[PDB]
Amino acid sequence: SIKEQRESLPVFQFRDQIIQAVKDNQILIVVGETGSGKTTQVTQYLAEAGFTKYGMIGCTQPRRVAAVSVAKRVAEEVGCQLGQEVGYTIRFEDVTSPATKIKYMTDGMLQREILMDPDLKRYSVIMLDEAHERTIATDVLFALLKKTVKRRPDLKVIVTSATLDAEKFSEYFNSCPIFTIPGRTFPVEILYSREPEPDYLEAALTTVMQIHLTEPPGDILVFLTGQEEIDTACEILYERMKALGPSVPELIILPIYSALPSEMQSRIFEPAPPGSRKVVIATNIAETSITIDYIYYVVDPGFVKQNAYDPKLGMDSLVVTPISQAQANQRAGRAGRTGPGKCFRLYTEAAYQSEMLPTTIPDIQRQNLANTILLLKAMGINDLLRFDFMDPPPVNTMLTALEELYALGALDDEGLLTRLGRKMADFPMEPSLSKVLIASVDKGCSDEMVTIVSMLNLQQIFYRPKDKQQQADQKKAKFHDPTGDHLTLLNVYNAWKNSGYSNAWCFENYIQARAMRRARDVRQQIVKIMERHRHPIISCGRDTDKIRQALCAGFFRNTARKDYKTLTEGTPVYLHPSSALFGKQAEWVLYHELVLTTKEYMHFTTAIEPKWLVEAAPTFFKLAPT
RNA sequence: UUUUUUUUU
Repeated sequence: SIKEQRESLPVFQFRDQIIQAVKDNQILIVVGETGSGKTTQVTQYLAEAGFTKYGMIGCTQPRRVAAVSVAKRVAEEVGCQLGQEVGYTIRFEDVTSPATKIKYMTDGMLQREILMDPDLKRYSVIMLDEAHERTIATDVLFALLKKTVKRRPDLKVIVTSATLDAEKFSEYFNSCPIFTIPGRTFPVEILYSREPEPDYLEAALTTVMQIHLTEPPGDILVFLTGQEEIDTACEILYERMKALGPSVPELIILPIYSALPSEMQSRIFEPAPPGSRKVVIATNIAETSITIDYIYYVVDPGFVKQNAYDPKLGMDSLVVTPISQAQANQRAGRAGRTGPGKCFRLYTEAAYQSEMLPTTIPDIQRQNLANTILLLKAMGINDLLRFDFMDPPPVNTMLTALEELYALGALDDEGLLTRLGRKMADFPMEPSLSKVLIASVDKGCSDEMVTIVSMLNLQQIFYRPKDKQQQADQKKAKFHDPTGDHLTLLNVYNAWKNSGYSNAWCFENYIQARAMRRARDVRQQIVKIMERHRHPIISCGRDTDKIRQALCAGFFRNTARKDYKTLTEGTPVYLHPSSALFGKQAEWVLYHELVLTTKEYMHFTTAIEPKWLVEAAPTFFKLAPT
């Protein structure tokens, strides 16, 4: 029964050996294959081996869903109630009790816990799971746990790794042993394209057609790059199927991407009807976050939309670029979850061998780092450039982050953390947003600022479906403030609140309920943090300008003037068509982010008055006679 | 001027 499942897993074969390996070495690298089941077993093995006696067993996961899934299964396998001996902790949800002995958590959570307790006294063993994904939190934890083990001999650390990176991990973690566990995974025949494919979208559509018409049963999973590309692919495929007479077997074409509402996301999981073949046209969300059952075919175009930060210009760049080998292999493996399968790679073998990096560049080496830098300074680490990162971030990215924190008053001239800086690090957001919150206290608009900040944290607020695009834009424009997007975000939350937090209201007005529910969770958390720091939450009422004054305290660098050209570097930047300021004239502008997609676009742009810049940032804005 | 992959406190 329950025991039978634990024994079937291969990891049971090395159960005694794992426990001894953990006893023998303080830091152990574990290479776990897909079918190993190390996530739900190693945790227990140590708990049954008596490791639970003086500390807790913590295991990180890079995803919230993964943390709750595995905690549910390990609770069921241990036969206790979730929250008792086996619990989980993620943001807004601490499902643990004084009886908790095994604790699954998000890496983020443990990172934030190490700040208040750098020795992590409550834990006897820490396991870093799915570390091959190389989130910023995981990378930070590598360094911090390495330092912590020297202080704490009793602490035991386990770091899961990919096969290629296992040796690299070992040398970094004091040349400690590597434990490899075999995993049961069904074979996937990988077919490369004979010649390079000029158009990856067309090739993917052609390949879907081929498979459906000429291959044995089984649903297809296609990896594309964005929402517009996927919706265009769905429309095109449907029309090609119709072109053929109704004699040809039904092809159910379903998109999947995070912006897609949870109902429509749910329709992908549903089993296909009799004598029908499903194709799921997906982003990289299907690679790890979404696991779809009964996929036997994968079409691999070979591209992903990748974020890369340019600190010189203070701008993210989203570029469709070739995936990595690791990423390509992950994709292939999705055909092999339910049973044996095939993967059609639309690139030549040479291109896998020579045009694709063996590993995706880690997040820490291509994102803004202000948030990370502030946290590390808060923990009292100072020469961050020399800090023991496994893969060190670009030097310019670290210097700009440091300059940013200096400019906001988080750091003094000597580089050390200020009282403001310490306060700001207790808030979970980029430092520029925490600056604005604390500035809003003095400016008497804290109540509005909190909700606004909360909205900024969220992703995909306004739903814009393909067929009903115009209708969405109309409903969105009812909320537009004359000043632009920040106050528009305020309106959306207030109107949601005033409708009694209705999911119906959201659907009607083409607004993602998932986003609004998260905003309320974020808001409640922020309000608690404000109270702890004795910062009062004050409403500005009608005087909304006070919000705009507060925004300049944090976002003075992100400012532009119409011809728009950036105030600092003079670089041209453009209002995004979604903006409430789009068709409108406004001479002086403030924006939340500068992202380069097909054009350099300001995101969440708001109109400002230059007075507010010299008021809020006196040192950085000089007043001169013309 | 015409619309952003994934994910974390």
